[PDB]
Amino acid sequence: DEVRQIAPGQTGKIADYNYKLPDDFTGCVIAWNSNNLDSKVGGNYNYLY
Amino acid sequence: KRISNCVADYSVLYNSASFSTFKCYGVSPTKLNDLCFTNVYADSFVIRG
Repeated sequence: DEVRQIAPGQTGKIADYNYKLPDDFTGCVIAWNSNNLDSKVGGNYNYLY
Repeated sequence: KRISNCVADYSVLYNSASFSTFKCYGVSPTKLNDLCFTNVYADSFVIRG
């Protein structure tokens, strides 16, 4: 869901506490699902925010 | 429902992650706390996604 907060000019808890982009961002964003790589049935709590 | 003669703290509403969609079209949610209105009309309904 946060993959939308990533884009420039956005706002939110992710955009206001941990990771924030600039308004004039020039670059490229790439994203792919890694559920099978980094997800477990018991809960892969290694990822925090 | 007409809301009037009160103080609205929209910060808690924005901070609630339970909302899948939130979009303000004439204002920004952050500025809402600092902006006073004449009267509000909360219209509720259930729709298909």
